[PDB]
Amino acid sequence: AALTEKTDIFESGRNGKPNKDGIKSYRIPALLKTDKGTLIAGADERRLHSSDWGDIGMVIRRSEDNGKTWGDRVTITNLRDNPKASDPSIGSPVNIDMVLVQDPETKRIFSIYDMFPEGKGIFGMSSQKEEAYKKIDGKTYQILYREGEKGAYTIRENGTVYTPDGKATDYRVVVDPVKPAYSDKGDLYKGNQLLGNIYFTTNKTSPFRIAKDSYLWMSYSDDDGKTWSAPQDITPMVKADWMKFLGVGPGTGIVLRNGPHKGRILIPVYTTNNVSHLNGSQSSRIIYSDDHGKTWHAGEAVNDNRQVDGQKIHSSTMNNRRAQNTESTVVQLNNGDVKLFMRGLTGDLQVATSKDGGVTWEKDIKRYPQVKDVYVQMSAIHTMHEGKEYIILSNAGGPKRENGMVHLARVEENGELTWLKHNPIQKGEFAYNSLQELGNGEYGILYEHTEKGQNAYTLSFRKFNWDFLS
Ligand SMILES: [Cl-]
Ligand SMILES: [Cl-]
Repeated sequence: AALTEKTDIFESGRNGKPNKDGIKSYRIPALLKTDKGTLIAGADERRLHSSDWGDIGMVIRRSEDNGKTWGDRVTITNLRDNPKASDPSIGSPVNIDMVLVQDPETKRIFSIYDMFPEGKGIFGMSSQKEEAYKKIDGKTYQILYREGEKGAYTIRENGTVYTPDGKATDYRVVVDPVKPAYSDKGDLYKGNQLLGNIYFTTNKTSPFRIAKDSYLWMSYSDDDGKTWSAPQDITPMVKADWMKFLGVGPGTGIVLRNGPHKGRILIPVYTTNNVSHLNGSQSSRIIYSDDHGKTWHAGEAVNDNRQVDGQKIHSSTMNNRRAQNTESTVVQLNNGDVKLFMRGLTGDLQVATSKDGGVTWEKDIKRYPQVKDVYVQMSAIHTMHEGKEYIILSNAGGPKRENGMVHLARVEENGELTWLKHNPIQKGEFAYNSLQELGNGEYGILYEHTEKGQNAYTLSFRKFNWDFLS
């Protein structure tokens, strides 16, 4: 066989029950082959149910034998639940959806993922804007709102809470968490007494909360994924004042390997606006770093100044369901161009092109009727075989989220894509997935599937070779 049997990396419970570890659900795979040869498999650990909210931790497992066996779960981040929440299913600050990538110069490994305070995830965002940050004297601070008060408190040096007028208080935020899984992050103290947590939004025991908005956090590892930094809040570097949601397109990001922007880290993200939010404004873009992950910047949206049937749209003002593009996967070609394969609503594969290292996008989105898109996440990777350039892309074959496929395209000298093969890899339920090159003509994939009553989803791994592809 040219495809290995299914190995289950993150096992969900069955028939609506928790698994042996008390966890009902895993979702949202990310797969990363590191410079040491290690495979890191990431996921949402969704304890209480399968929905995009609740008690969710960012977790990884490591394989040191190319996916044959796997080590213990390592929790990158898991924010503590609000013990007073009326409904535990929506009673925790939330992390959800990660992107993994390694810097090939520094060997640092990044996991970038979404964060929401307590509530129904994205559906817990305030209906009206709540400002999340304020710049005071050239310094950007996260805002806190106090019960019964209108003004903006700020979290400054060492987590000290300042009044809206600019005076220090005896309140302090845990900004340098030290507990396992960093479960103490956001804890709110008055002197030495723990009062609550700034991410709690109901039945609060402390006076302070952050804006009910959408955030982006990053954790990094310098030891091949064994241990992880405390979360860094990168939101203010990349989130514009008009953006409602800003979140990752989960999977595995890339580092540009050629051209004037060689070394740039690219992370797929997408946004919504306040005009049409999730109904008509989901828009793909990337964020990037040119300094090995220290600072981040937003590129333009594919939808910015995009002409749709003779009239331009902009990601900040659009209201057009079919012009949306959401979670995406990013690839650089040998000619230096960046290709962004975007989940969307045309039924087929949508691809944007950037000639400037991901910052701006060409006028036209290219569609490939040869590859179905049933409106679900996908992953794609660059690969060379026998001196020829290809892209491998995996997603559901359909008609529903089912029949996982690995699609093989030749990259032409145009550089257009020619779809050569469409190979089934998993019968039955199939959703989010993440591909990696393993070396020696082999490839790995971590993907969502269920069978035999499993809760959505169990994340499984398979390896295949060139023979399987071609
Ligand atoms: Cl609280
Ligand atoms: Cl239009």
